[PDB]
Formats: sequence, C-alpha cells, structure tokens
Amino acid sequence: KNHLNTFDLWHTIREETAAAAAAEPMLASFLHQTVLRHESLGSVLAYHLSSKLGSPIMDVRALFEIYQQALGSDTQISKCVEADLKAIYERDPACDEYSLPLLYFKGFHAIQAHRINHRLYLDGRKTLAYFLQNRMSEVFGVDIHPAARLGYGLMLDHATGFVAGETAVLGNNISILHGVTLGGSEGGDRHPKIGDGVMIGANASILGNIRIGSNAKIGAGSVVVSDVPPSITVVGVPAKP
Amino acid sequence: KKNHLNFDLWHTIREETAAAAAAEPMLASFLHQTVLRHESLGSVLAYHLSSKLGSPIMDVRALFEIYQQALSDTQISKCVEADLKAIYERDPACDEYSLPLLYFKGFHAIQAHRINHRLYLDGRKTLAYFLQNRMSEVFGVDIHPAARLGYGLMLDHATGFVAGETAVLGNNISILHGVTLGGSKEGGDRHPKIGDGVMIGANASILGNIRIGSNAKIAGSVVVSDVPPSITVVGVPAKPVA
Amino acid sequence: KNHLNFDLWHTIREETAAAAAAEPMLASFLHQTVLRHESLGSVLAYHLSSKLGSPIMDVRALFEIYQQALGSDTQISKCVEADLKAIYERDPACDEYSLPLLYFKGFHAIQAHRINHRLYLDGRKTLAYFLQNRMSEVFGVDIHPAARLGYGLMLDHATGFVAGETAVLGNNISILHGVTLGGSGKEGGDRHPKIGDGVMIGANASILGNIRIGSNAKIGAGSVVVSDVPPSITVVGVPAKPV
Amino acid sequence: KNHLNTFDLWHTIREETAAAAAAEPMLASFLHQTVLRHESLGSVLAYHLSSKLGSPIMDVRALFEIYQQALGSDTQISKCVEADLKAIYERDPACDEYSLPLLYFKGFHAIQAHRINHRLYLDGRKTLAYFLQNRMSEVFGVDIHPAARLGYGLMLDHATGFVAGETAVLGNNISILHGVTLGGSEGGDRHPKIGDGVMIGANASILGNIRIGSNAKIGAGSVVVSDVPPSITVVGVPAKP
Amino acid sequence: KNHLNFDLWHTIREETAAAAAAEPMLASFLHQTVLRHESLGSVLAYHLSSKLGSPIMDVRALFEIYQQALGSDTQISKCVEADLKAIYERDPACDEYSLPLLYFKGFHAIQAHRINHRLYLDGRKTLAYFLQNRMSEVFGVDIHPAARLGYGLMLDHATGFVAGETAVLGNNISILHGVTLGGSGKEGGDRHPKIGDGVMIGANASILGNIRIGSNAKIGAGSVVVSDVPPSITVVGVPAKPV
Amino acid sequence: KKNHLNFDLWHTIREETAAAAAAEPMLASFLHQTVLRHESLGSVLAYHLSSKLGSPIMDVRALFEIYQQALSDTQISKCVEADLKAIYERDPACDEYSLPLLYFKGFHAIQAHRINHRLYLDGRKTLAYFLQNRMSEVFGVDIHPAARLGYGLMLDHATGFVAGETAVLGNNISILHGVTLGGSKEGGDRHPKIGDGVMIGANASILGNIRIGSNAKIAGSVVVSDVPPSITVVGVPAKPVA
Repeated sequence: KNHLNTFDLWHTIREETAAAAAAEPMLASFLHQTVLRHESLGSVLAYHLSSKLGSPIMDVRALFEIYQQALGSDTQISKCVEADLKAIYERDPACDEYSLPLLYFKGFHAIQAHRINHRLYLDGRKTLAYFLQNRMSEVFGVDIHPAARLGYGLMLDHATGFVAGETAVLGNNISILHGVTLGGSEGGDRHPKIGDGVMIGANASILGNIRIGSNAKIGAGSVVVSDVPPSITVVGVPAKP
Repeated sequence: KKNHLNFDLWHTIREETAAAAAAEPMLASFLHQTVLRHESLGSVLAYHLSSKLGSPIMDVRALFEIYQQALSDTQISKCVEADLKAIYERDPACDEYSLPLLYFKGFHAIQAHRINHRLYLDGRKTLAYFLQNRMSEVFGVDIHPAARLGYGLMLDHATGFVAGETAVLGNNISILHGVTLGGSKEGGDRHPKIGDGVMIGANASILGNIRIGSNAKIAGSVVVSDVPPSITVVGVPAKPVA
Repeated sequence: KNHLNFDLWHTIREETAAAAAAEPMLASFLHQTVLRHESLGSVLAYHLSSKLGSPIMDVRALFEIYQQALGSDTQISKCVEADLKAIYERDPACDEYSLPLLYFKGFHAIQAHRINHRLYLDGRKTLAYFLQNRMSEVFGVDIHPAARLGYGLMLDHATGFVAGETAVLGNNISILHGVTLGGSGKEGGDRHPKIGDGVMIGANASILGNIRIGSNAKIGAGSVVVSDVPPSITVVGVPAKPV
Repeated sequence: KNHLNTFDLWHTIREETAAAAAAEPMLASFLHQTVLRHESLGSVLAYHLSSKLGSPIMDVRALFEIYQQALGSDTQISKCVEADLKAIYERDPACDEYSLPLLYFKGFHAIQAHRINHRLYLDGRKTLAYFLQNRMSEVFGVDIHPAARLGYGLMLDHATGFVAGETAVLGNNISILHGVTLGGSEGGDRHPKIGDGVMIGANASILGNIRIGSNAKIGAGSVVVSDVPPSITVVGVPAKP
Repeated sequence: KNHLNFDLWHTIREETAAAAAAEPMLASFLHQTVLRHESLGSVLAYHLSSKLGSPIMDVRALFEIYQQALGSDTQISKCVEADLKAIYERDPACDEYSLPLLYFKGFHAIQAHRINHRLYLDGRKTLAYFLQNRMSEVFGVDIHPAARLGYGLMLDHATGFVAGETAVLGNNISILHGVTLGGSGKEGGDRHPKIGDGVMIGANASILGNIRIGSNAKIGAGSVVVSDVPPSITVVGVPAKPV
Repeated sequence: KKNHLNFDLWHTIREETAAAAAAEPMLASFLHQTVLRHESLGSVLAYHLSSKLGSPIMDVRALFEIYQQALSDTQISKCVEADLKAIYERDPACDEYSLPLLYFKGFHAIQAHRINHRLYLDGRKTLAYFLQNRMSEVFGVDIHPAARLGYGLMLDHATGFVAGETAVLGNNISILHGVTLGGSKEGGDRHPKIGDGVMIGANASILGNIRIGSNAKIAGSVVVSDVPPSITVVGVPAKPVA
C-alpha cells in the first residue's frame, strides 16, 4: 500500500510505527512519544526535529512549540514535507517504509528543519535562525543558509556535507546526494539556481550565480561553473556537456 | 615500541591506558571506567560505542548490554583486533593501540556497523536503523546495516564515508574520508563490491554494482566501471593510469 | 561601522546586547556566553567548552583549561581577532562580528585546534587527542593537534576539513568545506601540505603529501594537487594543472 | 494591587515576572519560557511541574502534554490552583508576590502535582500515578497518595516531610506546615478527614480514620489519635483539648 | 495470588508485563529496568543506579558496582526479598510486589544502604560516603554506611529517616518517616540505638543514644526515647513513658 | 590525627583528598576537579555548591562564577572554616575535614544560604528565591535568604531544617535535622532569635519571635516562650527541667 499504487500518508505511517513499537520494546515509548501520541504528521515532525536540535540552551519544549507555531503559521510547509516523503519513497531503493526517512534520514530532517528556519528568518527571527543553522550543521552535517529558497519534492540522500548558500534557489522534484555544494563566488546573487527535475551526484560543486536547466543531470564529482542547458548531462572537473 | 610487528593486544592497551590515566587526572575516571575495569577488549568496545551512541531515548546501560549480547558473534571481536592492527600498520599518526580505540571515529563507525549488521541479520531492523541514523549524526558516517564488511579495515578521518545496502568489502582495505560506495530507483545489487587489498583515496566515488579488483588503487576519482586487479585508476571519470 | 572604517570587543558586545533584547529565548544564553565576560578570549573559551563539553569532561573544567591555555599564550587571542576580521572581510554572509563567533563551526574548529596545539606542545597529548576526537564529532573537522596554523584564517562551512600531523598553513588563507590537507605513506615524517600566505582553496579540493603551495596560489574547487604549486598560480583538475 | 484589595491573577503574575525577567538577565529566558510565552496560568503550571518532575525516563515534553490534557479535562483543577495561590498570599507573610509561590514554593508544587496525579489515578492511569508520586516524593520531599482527596484554598508551607495516605480527605481553606503526617493505622478508611478551616502545626501527626472538626487548631508537634471537635485547639503528645 | 497463598520474581515479572502493556509511556522503562533482567537483584542494582547515578558517577559504572556488590554477598538479595514480602504483609497501600520495588523510596533507601554497608566493610569508604550523601539528597534518608540492618524491614514513606554509625536494627521491624535513630556526645563509640526484632516505631519518633529497644516493643508516634525499653512495651510521650 | 585541636585547614583538606583520589579511581577526576585543581577553599566550595544546585535552567559555569564573585564578602570564607572546625569538634562521625565539605548536605545548605544571603542583600532577590527553592529541593532544607546566621554552625543530618525570614542565629550553635525555626499572617519579627552556644535537638520546634538564651539546650520539644540562658527545656509544650 503506497501512493504510487492506491491512500493516507499519516495513517500508513501510524500503522508502520505501531508495528515497530510492538516489535522493539526498547523503542516503544520513543515511538509512542514521537509519533503515536500525535494527531498530525506536522506535530510529529516538530517533535522529532526538537529532539534532534534541542539543547540545554534551547529547551526541547520551547523548540517544539516554536516549530509547531511555525508549521501552523505556514500551511505550505506541511505540504512540502509530505511531497518530500513521497519523493524519497519513489526514488530511494533503501526506503521501504514512509516512517523510515521520517525518523532516520538526516537529509530529510535537515531539509524540513531548514524549511522552518526559512519561515523564522522571513519573520525577522534572524538570531534564532542562525542558532538553528549552526545546530543543524553540527548535528546533521548540513549547512543551509536560512535565506535559501527550496521547492517541494526534494530528496537529500545520505546528506553529509551538503551546503547551500544565502541566495540559492532550488525548484521542485530535485534529487541531491551527499557532499553537494551549491556555493558562492561581494554580496548579491551568487549562489546557484537549480531547475525542476535536476539530479546532482555525490560531491558535485555548483558555484556562483548560475542557472541549471530543467531535468539536467550533474555527474558525481563534477564542478559546474557556467549555466547548464535543460536536459543535458554534464560531467568532469570542470564539468562539460 | 613493543608492538605486534616486533604479543598481547589487550595487555598492551591496558598498559597504555594505565600510563594515560596516571598522566591525565582529568580523564582518569573515564579511562578506568571505559577500559581498566573491563576484562576483555570486546567489553571495552561495547562500553565506548554505547558512550558515543547513547542518548536520553536509548539508555547507555541498555545499549551497552545490547552490544555485549551481540558481541553471540565471537568473530566480530577478531575483526576488531584485525582492524586495530591494520591502523597501527598503515597510519603514521597511530603510535599506540588505544589511540584509535578511544579517539578515531572511523574505527568507531566501522565497529558500530559490525554490531549493527549483527542486529539487522537477527531481525532487529528498527534498532539497526535507529543506530544507523545515530552513527550518521555522531560520526558523519552512513553505513547501511545490510553492508558486508571484511576484516583489516582502516577508515582514516572518516567524515562523509557512505556505504549502501548492497556494498561488500573484502579484507585488508584502506579507505579515507569522503569516500562514497554509492548506488545508481530499482533495488537489487547496486553498490560496489571491493576486493581485498584495495586502497581508496579521499573523496573518491565508486558508484553502482561494480567490481573493484584485488589490490587496485583508487583521491577524488569517480569510478563507474569495473576495475581490474592491480590497477591504479585516477580522474573524473576514472581511467587506468598505472 | 567596521574595522575598515575601532574596538572588536566593544562592537561584539553591542551586537550581542541588541540580539539579547531582540530574542527573549536566547537572552540568558547571550548574557552568559558574552555579556558577562570581560575579554573576547573568555567568551571563546566559554563557547568552545559549551560546544565540546560532555558528561565525561565537565564544562567548567574544560572552560578553565581553555582559559589557562589562552593565558599561557596571549598571541592566540590575537590570531582569534585576526580570523574574525578575515571572515568579515571575505565572507558575504557575515554582516556582524558576533555571527561567526557564535555560529560558524569552522571558526570554532580553528580556535579549538589552536588551544589543542597549545595543550599538545605542553605534553597534554591524551587530552589533545580527546579534544581532537570531540572536535571531529561535533564540528566534522579533523585537525591533528600538531598542525601549525597561522592567523587570518577563514574556514567557510567547514564540514569535512582534514589537516594532518605535519600540515603547516601560513597567514591570510581561505579554505572551504571538504578540503583535505592529507598525507601519504606509512612512514612518519613530513608528509602533509605546507600552504603559503594568501592561498585560496576551493571546496572538496585534495592536497596530498609533503608538498609546498606557493604564496597567493588558487586551488580550484574539486582539484587534486599532488605536486608543488608555484606562487600566484591557479590550478584546476584531477589531477590539478596550471591555468 | 492584590485580590483582598482590588483584579486579574494572571495579568498580575505576568507583570511581576516581566519585572523579574528585566531585572535578572540570568533567569530571563527561563521566565519567558516558563511564564511569559504562555497564554494561561494552567499552561505555566503544567510547564513548571514538568520541569520539576521530568526525567530521562519521562520526557518533559510528554509530561507537559499530559499535564496540559489533564488540566483541560478537569476545569476544576485550575480553580483550585488559583484558590491556593490566593490562600498563600493571604496567609503567608513571606509571600509578597503571586509568582513567588508559583515558581519557588515546593509545597504549592507538590499540592498541584498531586491534583493532576489524582486526576490520572481516577482515569485509571495508576502506574503513571505511582511513578509521579515517587518522583514528587524524591524532588519535593512530599508523599501524597494519588487517591487522597484535597479541597481548595490549601497552603502547605515549607512542606518538607508532608505525608497524606490513601484514604485522607481534606476540606477547604486549610493550612498545613512541614513535617505534618495524615497517616494510617488492614485497608479501608484509615486516614484522617480534615474539616474546613483547620490549621495544623509543624511536625504534627494525625493518625487513623479520625474526623477533625471545622476551624480546629492542631498545635505544632502534637499527636492526634481521636476525633477533634470543631473550634478546639489541641496540643501535646498525645494531643488533648 | 501472594506469598501467603510461589515465586516472587515471576510474580514481579507478570505485574510489570501487565503495566508495560497498560502504559505505553513507561513500557521501555519497565522493559529496561525489569523485563530484560534475569534476577531480582539485577533489577534492584539497575533501578538504584538510575536513582543515584549522576554526571560525576556514570550509571553504567554504578550499575556494575551494585552488581559486583550483590554478587559478593548473595545474602543481601535474600534480605531484599524479605523486605518486599514484609511491605506486602504490613502496608495496606501495597497491592503488588513491583510497587515498592519501583516506587517506594524507603525500600530503595534500605537496599542502597545494604550495598553501601558492603562497600564500606570492603574499605571503599570514600564511595560509601559519596553514596550516603546521594541517598540523603534523592531519598531524604541518612543512614550511615556502618549501620547494621536486619531483614524484614519496612521503612514507610521514609522522608527524614536518620540512623547513625553505631545503630543496629534486628529483623521484622517497621519504621515510619521522620524517625531518628540518633546519637549523643562528641566522643565516638557505641552511641546509637539497638532495636530488637519485631519493634514498631511511629512517625517522627526520636530514639537517642546507645539504648536497647526490646523485642516487639512499640514506640508511639512523636515519642522521644532516651532510656532502654523492655520487650513488649508500648512507650508514648516526650520523653517516652510506658503505657 | 594532625588536626586543629592538636595547622593549615586548606593543606590538610588537599592531603585528605589526594589520598582519596589515589584510593578510589571511580571518583578521582571528580576530586581533582572539585578540589585539587583549585587554589583556595572558597573556590572549592563555590564549585561543589554549583555542582549541587546547578540545573539546565541555571548553568553550572554561571552559578560557579556567581558564587565566586559573591565570595566580595571575604568574611563568608571565615565562617565556612569556622563551621568546618565545629563539625570536626562536635560530630563523632567526622574524622576528616573534607568529609563534611564534600558529603554533608547540612554543611552545604548552610554555606549555600550564606551566599544566598549575600545575593539577597545585594538586591538579587529573584536569584536568591530561585536558589532557596533549589536548596529546598536538593538538600531538604528551607532557609529564607533574609535569615541571619552566625559562625561555628553545625547542622547535622539536616533533612527538614527550616529557618524563616526574620530568624537570627548566634555563633557556635548545633542544630540537628527536623528542627524548625518557624513563625506565627502579619509580617515583622516573628522567627526565633537563638543565642550563642545553644544546642537544639532533633525535630524541635521553636516558633514565633522568641529569644533563646546563651548556652540553652532544647529533641522533640516545642518552645513557644523565651528561654533563659543556661536552661534545658524539654517537652511539648516545652518546660525548664535542668
């Protein structure tokens, strides 16, 4: 029972986690607290992100409420979350259940955390946004600037070392592997703009204010420095069509 | 340097740690608790790994007991010792055996994965995924529990190492940080199979269900095809060059 | 109002007072980390101990150790002040001085390494290795305590930086994340790069072996240098080639 | 501006704590998190009790939600809380502000914690009630059995060592000092029944299923073993009119 | 189904399985504390270490220390089993055996003291004092490690119990909270009460000095005994007097 | 027994703690951190008190700095030493000076109150109340910050000690656990004033604004009237008897 078959994402996740809780008594109270006691997927996400990023400095209850108010202020974030989960199930062979990336894929956590961060930054809570950016970098190994604008349908697989700068913009239905850099090169627009459908391979660098066309493919380890036409595969250092 | 290439690994480690404990009073109770109070190397490893990966969610006592019950698989301890010896052999920055045991996160990631693999094969999949995620957070190393790892492994520096579900590694292999043993929507074998003796340089990507031959040499390269034994491949994309 | 227009410490205190007044969630944190301190170095010791403290190593003890270290070599504080200024110069994402001080893990990794180097030279090797491992865990940055780093350093984003035992870095250098200053061989001795003043290294660049990198050279992103590089040369490719 | 003068309890507490937060920068984020960010007194109470009684075993977020749902299920508990605060302001010379016992009087915390405990016990959550009873005993030094029934207007001053058994019942507007025992003497009714208005002195023992009349006064250190008529002062070991 | 109608351990495991199934908030806690263990003594060591552990003293280390202690003197476990049965006998509020095991701080204080006494006799005096202080903080109960306690003990409610260095308690005794088994004088030696089998002491009763309390005596609540008490006598008052 | 009645308190404490640290490896890093790494007794006291009373809300580093800045009042350290000597004099269970310093919660409650009193007089009332509540939770001792305490105090066992806002205690006093120095709606002086040399037995209640004379002796008694000097009072209610 999946979305490319039948469907309720939330109900399916609850059934999966109920099975898991019954199977592993070591984690049951965790799964009841993180998931089963909640009434919406967004509440679960806020709770788990607060567990990940909480500190003595930033109480987990306070961060939980902040993420809850954020998700309730911006309804589109929950839509993006659900889209990303569906994308991970579609594209990742290692994903056999929906709760799997929800609970255990640090790239998914980094992306959704950034979404909330972006919401806080736009509201003027810049200091808190920087605090959470630093904490996301520490715990997830992923540095996304709060100003970065990311679309829906994103899968950040493995994730370790992903960087996205202040002025980066990503379209919808994009797949990024670990080690990828969407880096800069004086302020202003200076970070990549990635189009819908693009797939970026592991340890690929995309530098500067350059456009990457729809359904382009950036090979693993490549270094892109100029714009890339849509539907082109570029490979090499520097990358070439 | 009374070492294995000049012997009791466990006794040597205990002597090193006794010296350290006497020297640094800030860490002595730590070294007594992690090492000196234990009767076997495997118990020390379980204790330290649980210290690293423990959380409020997962009590350190429970994780310690789980790792000891796992260590059921006596051969894992053998692999641990092998890996330690390899690190002493191959790493110039390793002058003592307790050094990687306590402070090298690549060694910790590899041994943690070994225990994880044991838990996964026994059907404790949820805990295996939980611990995989925690290994990724604390060590910066993502090894899928299904991955099959041989003995004599050295993962130096480690930050960013990835190994997918279907990856298989032989014996006496040396991997640097940033290395990717990655895949290429459809399941099945899709992660590299690395042969005994191979050396992979930093930030090297090996993608897909491809075989890497005995004593091959792969820094920064991107392999997409199989590699014959005893070949040095370099470049993006990789090409034989030696 | 910046250093190119000045007291770094006073400016940082003003910025942090503004932030504390703005965010009530973080006010006590900013008062404890910054406003209650009398010197920038004390703030640095406090924040680093907050980052790297553990149940094994009490934060009060690590704080005192970092304080005694900074007092042992006053010049370390100078380097700290240099590095902050460098980031303000070179990083477009840096609009305030307390920003990297509090939230840039590369800056924290560099200063932590400085203190580590001080402890290692004093013979506190076990603690140096402990803190190296902890820096690797929390920051994702592996710098060997023996590594020699000059002033004016910016380690942007930082995740995955590695620098071995015999690495030496000059002054006014800019390094991005994923960069490797790595070694070669099983035999000890000089085997890690020596980077000259002014060099810029792009993301995920590997520099391997006991090789010299000349003044104001530029190592392109993703490049792999295995030979020495003349001064004022841009090298690109795998392996890197002059251009 | 007090209740025996003018009045909004909640607004007054918020003003007091805003003053405190502005005065002590060491505690400001605490006072914003415990009080100023909340919309009702009951939410503040749930939060602070969760801070007190939270553990690694029992996450503070989970306990916070449990106390919130409890207070929302039983509206009378909040009324009792407000009554108790007013009683402490009335009767305790050391209470010059309303937020003072709210945040810093462990007897007040023990009483309100017990109220929530009683709610959980009546709902059948007996194991959780026992867990929280043990934790209240550890942190507050106060052992109140979850089944005990306590009225409103209670002040438990200093509190250390207060004990109240399974079948104890306390009326309204009662004042109890530290060390007081409402103890037993085979099951069944075996714990005191205390009437409205009674004042019990420090280290006084009241043992058995005995009635204590309205507006009685039990002297400090006394040991009561028989019923006490209303409006009588009893003192001694054993206590005598 | 109780011990007066039997396996204590099996009954406790059944009770805790029921509780775990009933309360999902506490299931992993009950599995870790009880169900994953193979003996009651292991459960006791685990729970006591949970109570008394700290950042200074790792819970794994304290757990191992309590385990080794219990293994050093198997008879301690017998006393534990005795005490639990006593509470079930004597406490109306006890309807299950795991109830005092998990939630009665007097039971925890008594068993903690037993292990403490074992460590003290073995010469681990510094740790014994550490754990005495920690027991005093968490349980509100001060028992000197040298104190000698028999089996069949019920310390109900417990808050404020004190027993000095030279105190000795027989078997099958019932003590309420606030009770003092205290000393007198600045000179060491025997100076703390010796209580005989069967005695019942009421809440906030003080028994001071090196005085013997006879078999099956009853010390009324709030009483202050300063002289020896004959067996099978009820004493009441301040100071206590026969009745 | 090289002691003060047979001298350097600080050096003796350091020697005792060095012996203990060498003997118990489980606590050595603790004893080095709490005591041996410090240069003065007052710093040790600030460190240990912050360890006891620290929380996630109140960082131990901040509380440590606050206690050191308080200790501004040099005389407090004198009182600390006096109290320690008293405990050695009067308590048979005290054979070493570091014993109450590290493990006697009555000593900790008294010294914590001293610092609290200093903070309260300086106007840091909110923090004083916070720390009073924490002292009540951790030590089971409720001392109002306004309470005025003399030197040479021994609070043995301590659990349940209460001292109200207007209480005043002289010098060289011995108090057992459960003792109440309580009050009796209207503010003003309403808590006992205890004279030098007095001894109060366990679970004794002294209520109201009443004077207790020099070298008076009060276990379980309830005093409601003033007590002349050099009188033993016993009973509920209390009566002179010796």
